[PDB]
Amino acid sequence: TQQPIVTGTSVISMKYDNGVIIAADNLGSYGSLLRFNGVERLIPVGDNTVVGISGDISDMQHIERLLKDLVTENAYDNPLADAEEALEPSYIFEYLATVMYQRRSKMNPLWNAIIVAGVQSNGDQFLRYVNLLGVTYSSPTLATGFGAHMANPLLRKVVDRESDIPKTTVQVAEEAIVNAMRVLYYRDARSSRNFSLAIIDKNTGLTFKKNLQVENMKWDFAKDIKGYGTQKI
Amino acid sequence: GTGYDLSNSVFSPDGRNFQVEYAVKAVENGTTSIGIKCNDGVVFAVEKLITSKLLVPQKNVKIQVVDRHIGCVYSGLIPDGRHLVNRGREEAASFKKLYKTPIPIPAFADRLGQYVQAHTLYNSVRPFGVSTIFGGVDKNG
Repeated sequence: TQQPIVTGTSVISMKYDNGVIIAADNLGSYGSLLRFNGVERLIPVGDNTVVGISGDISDMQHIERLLKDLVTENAYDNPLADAEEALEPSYIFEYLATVMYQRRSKMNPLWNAIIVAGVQSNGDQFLRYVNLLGVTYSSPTLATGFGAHMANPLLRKVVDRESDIPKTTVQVAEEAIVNAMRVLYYRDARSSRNFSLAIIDKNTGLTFKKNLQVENMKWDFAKDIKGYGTQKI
Repeated sequence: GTGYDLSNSVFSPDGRNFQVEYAVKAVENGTTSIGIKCNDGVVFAVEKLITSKLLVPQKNVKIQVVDRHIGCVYSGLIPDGRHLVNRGREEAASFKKLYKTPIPIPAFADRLGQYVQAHTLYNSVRPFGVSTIFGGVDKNG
């Protein structure tokens, strides 16, 4: 039984016709103090899987070491470690899912919400969630924390049901995800303007974009708002 | 007297450890393997006897990796060799976990050394029937 201290906020993602996209801002909050700014909360494992973590940063760092070890280990006595016997997104998830539930069951959780995104060897898109309670689920779109409330309603408009995935392109998708990242910057008091985005396309592979920024923000109307009811000037 | 070669930690009258020496016999009798330290790394090579046409080619791989920067190859009792590597793997993981930096080849050497030396201290264990050639690249060469 612990309590999160340095934290990461929302992690959002969805899947398009050829793969998946996942993003998370680069902030490391410490209460209301926006203390750290070079935090990469997107962990790529191999080149067909990206793991986005939110929640307690120290635990995230720890899940990160577990992920790197999982890779180092899979290579051992594995002549096909970079081929037929390489790490699949589904293996990586199932592993974390296990670790997460075991830790909640021991009353010493890893204070996080995780989304494993990627493309399976047979092309299939992989997107699944797991949190400090060991709870898991899937959906054409997934977000943690604040993104669950604001990002999902938006992304779901792009891919509402399964039949919508094949009709969605990377442009459409990456777009919605960037717009969502903007909305979260407007209303989440624990968010940053800078974020990282990643695309795992069954054809193009893993495209990992860093240092992005929220652009095209509407603020102009802020000038026409004076007082809180009856004031005029 | 005699029989100084029946128990694994016994010193013979001239100060030797016969069980260890016999272990070497197991080694000398094994496939040949080598290591060549070049100007910015090392190369490992090994002989793989085709006991029959039934062995799948390119399969039964001998050389092993410890972590991501260490290579191992040994001669003698193969099972003994894997057991040694398995211990090196944990030995390395333990080191990296606490010091963050992947384990220096020199440090790794002594980790393996202390382990093996330990199997010549008690008569309840057998010495390793393998000689191992291993190495890699680290912070300084």
